[PDB]
Amino acid sequence: GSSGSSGKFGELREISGNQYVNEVTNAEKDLWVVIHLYRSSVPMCLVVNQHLSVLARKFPETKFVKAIVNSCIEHYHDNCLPTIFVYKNGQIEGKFIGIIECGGINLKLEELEWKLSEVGAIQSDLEENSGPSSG
Repeated sequence: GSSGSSGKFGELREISGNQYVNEVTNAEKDLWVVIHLYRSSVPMCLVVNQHLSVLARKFPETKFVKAIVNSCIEHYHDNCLPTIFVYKNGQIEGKFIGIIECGGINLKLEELEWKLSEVGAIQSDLEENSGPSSG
């Protein structure tokens, strides 16, 4: 059966690197943490954040957070951002690397609202599949 997951959050917050883990990694059990790395240099991200702003109040269950790649990763050299990662129980529910992979400079508020859904972070309306991973 079901009980009723009460909302606790309702806004977009920012976390530090060392926190990314203790936060996302060490996140709750039945919680969906969706992080989105943005950079004042990359335009795509800027737009991705806009959706995350309204998507935060729409889905309080899913923990949304943003962090800068300023001395956070090594490998990351170029042609990587935007980058989005979905963590549920300390794993990678869904990752998105590349402007295109993240929808594109022409990404709509609905398009992205689905990506996170198809993964299991949220429940969008956009046409979805029976269940490749979620089930």
